[PDB]
Amino acid sequence: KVGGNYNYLYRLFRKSNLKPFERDISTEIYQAGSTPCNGVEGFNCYFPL
Amino acid sequence: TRFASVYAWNRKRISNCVADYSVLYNSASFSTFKCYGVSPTKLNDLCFT
Repeated sequence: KVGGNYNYLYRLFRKSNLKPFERDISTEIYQAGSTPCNGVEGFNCYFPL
Repeated sequence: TRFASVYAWNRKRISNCVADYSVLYNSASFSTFKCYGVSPTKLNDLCFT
C-alpha cells in the first residue's frame, strides 16, 4: 500500500553464476558486442534491473 | 514465402533427424527471436522426441 512502484528491484541477468555470499552491485546494461548477441553490437540491450 | 493464414496455420512435424540450431540464433534476418522455457544456447545440447 505505497506508491513506490519503482523502489523494489529484481534481476533477470544470466551467465553470472554467483558463489555463496558474494555481491555484484555493478549495474551495467547488457551489450555483449560479440557473436552471442545476434552478431550485432549495441542491440539486445537487456536492462539488468 | 508461401505461408498460410493464421486461422489455417499449417503444422510441420520434424523428427528422426539431426537438428541444427546454430543457424537459428546466428541469423540477423529474424527481427524477433524468443524462446520460452529453454535457453536457445542449451537447445544444441538437448535431445527430444
